[PDB]
Amino acid sequence: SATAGSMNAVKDSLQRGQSTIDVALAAGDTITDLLGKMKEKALAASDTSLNTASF
Amino acid sequence: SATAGSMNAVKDSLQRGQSTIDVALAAGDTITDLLGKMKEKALAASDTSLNTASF
Repeated sequence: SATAGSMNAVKDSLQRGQSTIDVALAAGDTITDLLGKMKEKALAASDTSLNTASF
Repeated sequence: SATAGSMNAVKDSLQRGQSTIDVALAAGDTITDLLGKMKEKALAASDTSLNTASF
């Protein structure tokens, strides 16, 4: 019975891990969007028809 | 998806190239007209019946 009761702490810990990963995935959404925009900037800046102000 | 989104920069660059060539073709209209008039001047000046003032 004491062993079954200690599984509540195991469940709390696993739920804590799922919450931590959820926050990481939200930040990762932000970061992959930023990286896509950054690739769009670098791709545009490699064109040589740009003037200096656009670059 | 990030690859599809970066095609917008490719399209911007190709449109920029079409604009650059358009300006060159407008200047080329001017220049071919000038060269035709210049050939008309040289052709008239090669006639030896011209007096010095007309030449």
